[PDB]
Amino acid sequence: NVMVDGVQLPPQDIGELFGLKAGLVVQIDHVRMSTKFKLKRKMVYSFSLECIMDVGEIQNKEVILKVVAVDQSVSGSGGNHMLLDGVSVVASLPLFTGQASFDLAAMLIESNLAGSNDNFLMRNVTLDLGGFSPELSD
Repeated sequence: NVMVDGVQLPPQDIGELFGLKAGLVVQIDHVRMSTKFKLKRKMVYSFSLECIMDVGEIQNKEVILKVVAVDQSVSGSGGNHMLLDGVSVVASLPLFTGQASFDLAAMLIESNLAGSNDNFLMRNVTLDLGGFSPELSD
C-alpha cells in the first residue's frame, strides 16, 4: 500500500516521521521478510535455502502489534531433508511464536525510511502470527 516513497526522500525528516507515527490512521500493515540460511548435511554436501514471508498484520496503537494472516514460500538449492529441517525449525524457532526475538530499535524502519538519526524512542514491536503449517513441499 505504497505511501512511504513520498516520505523517504524528504528526510535529508525522521523526527517528522516519528511524530506522524505518534483521528487515528491505524490501518493494516504489510511485512516482508527474506530469511536465507545455509542448511548443511552430515555427508559431504551443502545447501542454501531462503524463505520469503509476506505477513498481513494490523498496526497497533502503542503496545506491540496485531496480526491477521501470514504466508510462506521457501526457495533455493536444497534437498528434501534440508527443506524439511528448515520448515521444521522456522515453525519452532525463537521467532514470532514465542518471545519473537524482535530487534526493532527503530533500525529496520531507519533502513526502509532512509535516515541517519534517532529520536530516543525505539518503540519496539512484536509479531503475533497464527501458526500456520506451510510444509507441503517435502
